[PDB]
Amino acid sequence: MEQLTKCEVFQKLKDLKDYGGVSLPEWVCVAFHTSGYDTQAIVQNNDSTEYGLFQINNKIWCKDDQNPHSRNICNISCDKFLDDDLTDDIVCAKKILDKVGINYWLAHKALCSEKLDQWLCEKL
Ligand SMILES: [Ca+2]
Repeated sequence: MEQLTKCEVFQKLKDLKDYGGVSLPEWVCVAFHTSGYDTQAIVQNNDSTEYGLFQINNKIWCKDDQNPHSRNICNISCDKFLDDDLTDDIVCAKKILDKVGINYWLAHKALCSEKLDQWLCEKL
């Protein structure tokens, strides 16, 4: 499935550090919580399909073959969230945080806004 390690994720999400006030360790927690670090995760939801590490949906954020009617706010093909380069994923994730907040990923922010030191890559 191509799952990354916590340390790889910590290095790859660098550009999200403190964005919107969300610390890097919290972003790593969000990633593990939503996809378990699987960059190729695709999940069928109630009214949409979610793609990649950040599980971005094809109803509002990206466009895929299933829903050509996507508002495509991130202006990108969803399959672009299934590869190993997290750069476009991150650009779209910032747009999601900006528009709908951390609740896109967390039922409750407390899930990842606590005991943050466990999300820091020790070998860094
Ligand atoms: Ca990508």
